[PDB]
Amino acid sequence: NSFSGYLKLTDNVYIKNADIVEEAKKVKPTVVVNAANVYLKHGGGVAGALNKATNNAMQVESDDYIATNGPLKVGGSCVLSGHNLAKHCLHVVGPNVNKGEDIQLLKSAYENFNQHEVLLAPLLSAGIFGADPIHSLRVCVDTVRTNVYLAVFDKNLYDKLVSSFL
Ligand SMILES: O=C(O)C1=C(c2ccc3cccnc3c2)CCC1
Repeated sequence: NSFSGYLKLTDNVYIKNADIVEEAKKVKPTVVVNAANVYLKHGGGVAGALNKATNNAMQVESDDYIATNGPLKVGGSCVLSGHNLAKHCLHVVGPNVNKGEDIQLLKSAYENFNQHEVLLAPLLSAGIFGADPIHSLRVCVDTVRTNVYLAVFDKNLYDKLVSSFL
């Protein structure tokens, strides 16, 4: 199957009201982005959902990556297997502004997307990371230069983002 049902916001940013796990299972994209933390502990939010859909195979692989490589930096990324969801999973760490991490690092986090021509992704630093999701979409539009297909689960949030960008 291929991406379908997206609204084009800019030349390269698309958005859909969808569960990213279901999108990944339908499309099997080359790259799905995870909203990760520095130790790749996929406990909740989008990370918990993607790891559960791999039946914990992502967590076991992530623990081995950390033991061998050490933690990521805030604003950084690594490429690991996508298992049943994608060819690859790009684990990206946005700042957790509720813990005083600098919002400037949200631009650095989105810069990692430019290494891939096409990605399925969530908004970074939204949810438990504490950033305003509309601000995160603005940074995505201002920073990502490759084609990104954004999945937003919550309908109320999705409608607010589309109203702000149209
Ligand atoms: O897209 C959303 O509505 C947002 C979040 C979320 C959280 C958990 C999810 C689990 C499965 C699939 N999608 C998810 C999405 C947290 C911030 C905004």
